[PDB]
Amino acid sequence: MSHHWGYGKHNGPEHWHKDFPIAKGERQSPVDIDTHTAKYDPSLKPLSVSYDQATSLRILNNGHSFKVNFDDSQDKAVLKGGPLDGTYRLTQFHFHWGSLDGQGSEHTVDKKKYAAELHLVHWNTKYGDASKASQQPDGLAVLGIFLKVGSAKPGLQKVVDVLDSIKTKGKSADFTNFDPRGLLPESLDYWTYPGSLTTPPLNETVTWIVLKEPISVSSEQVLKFRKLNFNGEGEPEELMVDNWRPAQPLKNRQIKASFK
Ligand SMILES: NS(=O)(=O)c1ccc(CN(Cc2cccc(OCC(=O)O)c2)S(=O)(=O)c2cccnc2)cc1
Ligand SMILES: NS(=O)(=O)c1ccc(CN(Cc2cccc(OCC(=O)O)c2)S(=O)(=O)c2cccnc2)cc1
Ligand SMILES: [Zn+2]
Repeated sequence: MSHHWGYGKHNGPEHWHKDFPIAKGERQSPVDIDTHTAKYDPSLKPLSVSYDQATSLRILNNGHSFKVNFDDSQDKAVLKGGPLDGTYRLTQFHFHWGSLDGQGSEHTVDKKKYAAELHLVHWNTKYGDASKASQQPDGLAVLGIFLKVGSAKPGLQKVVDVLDSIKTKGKSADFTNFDPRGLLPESLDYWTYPGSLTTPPLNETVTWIVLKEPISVSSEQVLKFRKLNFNGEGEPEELMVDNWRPAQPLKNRQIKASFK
């Protein structure tokens, strides 16, 4: 009720704890991934990203990011294996990005920030709906993918080309027949750890799976992200940039690697 959090000096991550006290919890995300500390875990099962029957629906500017939602009324696009027990259904993806190419990711790798980070958000079907799942310690799984600026990502272009139609907060557009497989890198090598949502309400209910291999996107593609607005239509223009939470304390957690 009456959410006024954001990313600016006056409502940004340093303020969130006053309305969402779990912001100072033991299981917060994102984190810095120390690649030297992370240990290879031979017990991790193979990771299964099964998106061939994904049904995208709409794309929306929610004033924080832009989000593509999926039909998750049946097992159509699911994530299994790796650190996960059972089946997690894809519900939405969104991005976090920066004002400059050297910042924008939420996770960091040996303190390196990437230009942006893609989050593919899934819920554990044992809890029946995403609302219930969002409140369970093993309820959600987010697949995080770094974006670096270099060559264009062809599977991103359809996203880039619709953003002019959802410039301001509250705008949505049809976004059917989008294949999220076009957003993945070649390798599914990953790091995993238990964490949280990276925006309010910051629930500590996420298994994070962060792919090691970034995707390359073009400077032109990420420039289009930076033309979005945080504000609504006929409010003063504030560019939607730097919509990322910085790294939070690791506390008593181990980051596991799927690879040697
Ligand atoms: N959840 S939280 O703990 O992080 C939290 C909750 C409330 C606030 C307070 N703000 C009041 C306000 C009142 C009317 C509209 C608002 O939003 C506008 C906008 O989106 O910019 C914000 S504020 O300091 O006036 C403000 C205005 C504009 C930009 N940053 C901050 C700060 C932090
Ligand atoms: N950056 S991140 O990847 O860590 C991330 C991912 C997802 C979210 C959104 N929440 C969780 C959620 C994930 C999917 C579906 C959900 O619907 C049920 C619900 O209302 O909880 C919930 S949420 O704040 O609970 C929410 C969702 C939709 C509308 N309003 C609230 C925030 C941050
Ligand atoms: Zn996110």
